[PDB]
Amino acid sequence: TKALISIDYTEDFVADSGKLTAGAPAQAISDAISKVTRLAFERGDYIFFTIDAHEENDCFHPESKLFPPHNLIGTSGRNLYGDLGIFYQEHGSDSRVFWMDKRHYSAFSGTDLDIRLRERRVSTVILTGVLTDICVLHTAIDAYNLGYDIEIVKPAVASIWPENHQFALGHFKNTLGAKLVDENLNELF
Amino acid sequence: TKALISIDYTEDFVADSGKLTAGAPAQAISDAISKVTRLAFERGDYIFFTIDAHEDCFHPESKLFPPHNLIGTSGRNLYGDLGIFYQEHGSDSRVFWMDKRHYSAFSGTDLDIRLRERRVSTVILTGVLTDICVLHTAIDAYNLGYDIEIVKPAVASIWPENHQFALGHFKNTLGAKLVDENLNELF
Amino acid sequence: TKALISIDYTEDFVADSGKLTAGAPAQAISDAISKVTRLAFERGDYIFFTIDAHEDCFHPESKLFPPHNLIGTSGRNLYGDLGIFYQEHGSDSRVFWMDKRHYSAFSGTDLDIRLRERRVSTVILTGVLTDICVLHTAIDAYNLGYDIEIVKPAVASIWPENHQFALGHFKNTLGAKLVDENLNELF
Amino acid sequence: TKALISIDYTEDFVADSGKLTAGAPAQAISDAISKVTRLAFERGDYIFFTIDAHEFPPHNLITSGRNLYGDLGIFYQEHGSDSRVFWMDKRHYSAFSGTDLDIRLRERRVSTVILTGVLTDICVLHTAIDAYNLGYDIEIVKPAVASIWPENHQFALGHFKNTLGAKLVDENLNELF
Ligand SMILES: [Zn+2]
Ligand SMILES: [Zn+2]
Ligand SMILES: [Zn+2]
Ligand SMILES: [Zn+2]
Repeated sequence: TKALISIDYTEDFVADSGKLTAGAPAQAISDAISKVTRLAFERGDYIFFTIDAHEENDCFHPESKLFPPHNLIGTSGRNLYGDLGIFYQEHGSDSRVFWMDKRHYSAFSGTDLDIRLRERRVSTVILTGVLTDICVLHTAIDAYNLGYDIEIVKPAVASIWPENHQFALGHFKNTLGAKLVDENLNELF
Repeated sequence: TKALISIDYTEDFVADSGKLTAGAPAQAISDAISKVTRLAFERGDYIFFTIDAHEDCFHPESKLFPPHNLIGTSGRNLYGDLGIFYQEHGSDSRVFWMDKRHYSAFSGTDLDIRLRERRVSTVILTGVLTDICVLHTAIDAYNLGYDIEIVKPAVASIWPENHQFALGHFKNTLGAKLVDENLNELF
Repeated sequence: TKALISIDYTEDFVADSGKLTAGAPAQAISDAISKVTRLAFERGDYIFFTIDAHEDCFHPESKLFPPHNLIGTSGRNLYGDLGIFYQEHGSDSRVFWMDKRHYSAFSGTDLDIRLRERRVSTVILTGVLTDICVLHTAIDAYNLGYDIEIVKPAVASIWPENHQFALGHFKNTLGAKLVDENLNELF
Repeated sequence: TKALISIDYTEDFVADSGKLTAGAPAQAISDAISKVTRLAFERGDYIFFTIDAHEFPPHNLITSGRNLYGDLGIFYQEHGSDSRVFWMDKRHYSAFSGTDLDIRLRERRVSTVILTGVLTDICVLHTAIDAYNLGYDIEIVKPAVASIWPENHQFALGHFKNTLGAKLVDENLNELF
């Protein structure tokens, strides 16, 4: 079957007061991302929450010299934003729903995502979350190299910069040969 | 720099009433494994506890082995003075706890990433079982280009003949260095 | 449809005048290995010849083994009817030749990618040596989530003790299916 | 030490008459790409030519579309057989995917890769992202990378610097500010 990957939709990346917030454009996808996730779950798909995980003063982390402290373990910054957070409280204990700490941008890097997907004979990944040109993009490239078919939920990905969101969407379609879908998981043309 | 990998030295694998215990041969290495780990830590080495983690019906081990090392259960606790060591130094930045689901410590973990961050060129392997989790970890380290040290008195298997195969494989095929509890090369 | 992996069955590993010969036990599987390969090809399976290739100061085997399987030599040619099979059907789209530098057929190759392109879920392993290149390949396949079949009469080791450790490992640890030269499960 | 990666700078990618041609902007980096590659080689760096191999319209078939463009082809004629110079066939955009690039770099204990070639937002980007995930320091030779569209070239350069923490350098391997 299929797997939906929910990438970094947390307080720190989304909320107005978030430590490394993408701001309004990330907040704007809240309805669509929660909708498509509940739909995927209802359709029997596996759901993988792949969430940035930082410790305070990790001098070996490549991001430590680029970005201010964010998504710290045990803080409110790692909480899922909007109805997605309600969904996790309701269905997080379900065997088809996973929470996965990550340290790189890509959901595959240093995680057991690929292993879990192959156990389940998953051939298609559906990507949602933030940021379109960073974590979503890295995850998409890693999925491409690992031979997965790729679906991108257009109204359920967001970037801080609209120009970067556009580059990423074009890259998904023209380079990765991915399928762009809406919040109802129907193909867009 | 160097990293010591502590593989699956839990109650469920070592203790008498353990759900998938290796028994006496595993218990026999308790003194040596805690000594070598405390020494590695004192030498400024990074310490990685890589521990079997179970919940799931898609696991390959479900059709082979009985339930063991379940998340949250006391079966996942570290055996002997090694458990005491983790209580003391677990909070230190050089010591890590790492859940794994395959035999190899590298498979589906961020072990390689963490080692590369620290520019580690040599891994020091300890734990159980010599011919399973230790062997799988050693082969993955070999393919990832790490130099390998095996602490002979701090690895154990259920079957002595399998322990012997594994030791010979490490030396002759992987070009690993066999060392003692004092981290001195064995000849 | 499945994939058969043919590991290192060359002159230098097998032939009496080979640079690193396994001797009689490797020569003994010559009939079974070419029969099972032809059977796999006939039923539509993909065939992957994964062959050791030496040219290099930074190679890990340089300090452990004498020069063998050198590029452009007769030593890299497939032994027996297996060499005849590649002469006949090497140009077929389902038959592949890939050079490897580690023991495992997966390490630094595009084997996983090629298998995933074809939606292969099961690999069938043949060749030499059972406790080295075959074992490393099997462990990599296991970690990559493949079902594994081992053709018992078409794998060989230098020592019978090592051959038996490896077979046991495949069956008891990896959950692999042991099959005969007709690709039927052995009991 | 360091390794320079030379990505897909062939006739099909660069030349006027080649398939899937990038045209003028790709031709424009010819002087810089050969200059920086020679400098890296003279410094003792390892040189990896990672070249797409085929068997999008048909391009880079295993044919004349795989010869290295310009003075870089002359460099390879002079030093291609040196133990520090490699020719690597690839089937994905990334130079790491399905190759032994990571293995060869680890054997030599390389900590830093220097990326050159085409296209900045495709093969170069995919290679850089893989290098990041494999824990390498990254250098991008700005005047020795190119793409078809300037906006794509600028996105990729911004991504390297701001997201991956790459060092942007010039043709003399000096950091740019
Ligand atoms: Zn972060
Ligand atoms: Zn287990
Ligand atoms: Zn060899
Ligand atoms: Zn191409």
